[PDB]
Amino acid sequence: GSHSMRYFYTAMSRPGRGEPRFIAVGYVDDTQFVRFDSDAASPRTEPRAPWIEQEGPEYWDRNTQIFKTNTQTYRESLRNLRGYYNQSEAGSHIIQRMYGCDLGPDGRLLRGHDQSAYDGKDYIALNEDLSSWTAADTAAQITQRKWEAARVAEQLRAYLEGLCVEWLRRYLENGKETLQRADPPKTHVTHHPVSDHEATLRCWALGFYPAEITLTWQRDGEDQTQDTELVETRPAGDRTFQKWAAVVVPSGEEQRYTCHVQHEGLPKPLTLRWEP
Amino acid sequence: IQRTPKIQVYSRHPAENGKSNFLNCYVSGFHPSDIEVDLLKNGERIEKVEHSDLSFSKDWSFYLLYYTEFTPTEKDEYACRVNHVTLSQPKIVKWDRDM
Amino acid sequence: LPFDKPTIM
Ligand code: NA
Ligand code: NA
Repeated sequence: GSHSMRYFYTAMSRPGRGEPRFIAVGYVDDTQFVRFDSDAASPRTEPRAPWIEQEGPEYWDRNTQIFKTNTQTYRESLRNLRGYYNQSEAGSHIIQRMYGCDLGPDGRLLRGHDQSAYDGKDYIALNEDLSSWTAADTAAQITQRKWEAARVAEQLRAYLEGLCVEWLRRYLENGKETLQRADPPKTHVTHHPVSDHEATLRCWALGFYPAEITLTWQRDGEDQTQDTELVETRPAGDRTFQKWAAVVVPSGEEQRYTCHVQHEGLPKPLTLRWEP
Repeated sequence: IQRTPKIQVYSRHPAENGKSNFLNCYVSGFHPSDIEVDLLKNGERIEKVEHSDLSFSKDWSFYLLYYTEFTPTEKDEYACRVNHVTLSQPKIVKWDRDM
Repeated sequence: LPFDKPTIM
């Protein structure tokens, strides 16, 4: 199937409480495989998936050097952006960055990404061409000029089309038993009377991987989008995910409702009903 | 501009009374990242709770999973207590094995 | 493997 690699960086200032914290996590699809936290007792890149453990000391040293350099770079960026928005030295602010590569089912580069945010708002993003930038405002335009002078987009394009795809393919091979295994959801429908006149039908999906799934309710073959309560997909803590969708139906009309499940682990989409 | 956390309390495996499981509290969709999360057993803070590493969604909102081993029973009450800058008082969300 | 060049904003 299709696979992606992403790094997620968070840099958080905390005036009067020390220097800004820098955290970086790395993912392959929905599997975290590395972490770095500048607040850790002795900051180092740590493994978070068993298939990354076979990487040698040169890998761990190289990652740690990069994240320690990022810790310093992001403290400078936080100072700079505070300046660009004429903000006071009193408030806490956050820079976030997410970047990485997407592969298609053939393992070829689909597209690259490199996006940054300030206080949870888009700030600057590398365009899909991997050559130009989209700056959100006049402050982000200042970062854009700096990045144009340092040839940043050219450096990112080289990385995204090169090392990013190369290392992602390596991880996919080393972790092929899990990363290239789709676990289909275990599905069932529960019934909960809410009154004499109505009952809740809840369609469950458990134990699936990756997190991407579609759970919908239909009444007489038509989608009940506005009347469906859909919870956010949530992690089980064992690599898999869970989700449910619920509809409040009139008593005696339960068999007019069907739950539809689509997942990569499913050859064909599933159709479920309440089984009394 | 801040975003309040969504909270879900649930078990890793289907709940069976007297069988060891994991109690989860998933907090997501919040901004900024500082958050206080406690798992409660009959209104009392569970001391040994672990959590995932800070990460975020495509819309930049943060998410975290807090979890601990628990053995559910018919009489014990479990919950998650969350505080964030967006909340005037901590939010308590009870564990419902049907949710 | 992460990107290795600094990106001061
Ligand atoms: Na720190
Ligand atoms: Na609060």
